[PDB]
Amino acid sequence: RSDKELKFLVVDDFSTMRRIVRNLLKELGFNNVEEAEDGVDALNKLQAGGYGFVISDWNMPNMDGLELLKTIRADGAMSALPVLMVTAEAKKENIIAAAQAGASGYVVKPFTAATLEEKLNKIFEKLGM
Repeated sequence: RSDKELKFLVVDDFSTMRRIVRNLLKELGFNNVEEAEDGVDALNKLQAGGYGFVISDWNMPNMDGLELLKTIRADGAMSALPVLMVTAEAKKENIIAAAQAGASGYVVKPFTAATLEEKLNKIFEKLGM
């Protein structure tokens, strides 16, 4: 469901990929998107409050996507923030891994506005937001 006003934290290590996700969210109606690069940087940012969703890249320096997912899932107050794992390559192994660690959903790169929206809708339904 198109809530339009939800704060998204796009945690993407690659500048080009990071911009693409933001542009997509904007196009979908979600005009509240902030950006981070890696797991650590994301945690700090998310800790300030306001954010109601995390969009993280699997292949991230220092603290990767899957590790970042765990840090959110266990960080008391942050434990309820939905996670969309942006995977470089999607295979059964990492898909199951993502779900097991708290990931609300996952989107493989490159993904479009429609692909992103489909995932968003699904996440919202599960959460009952």
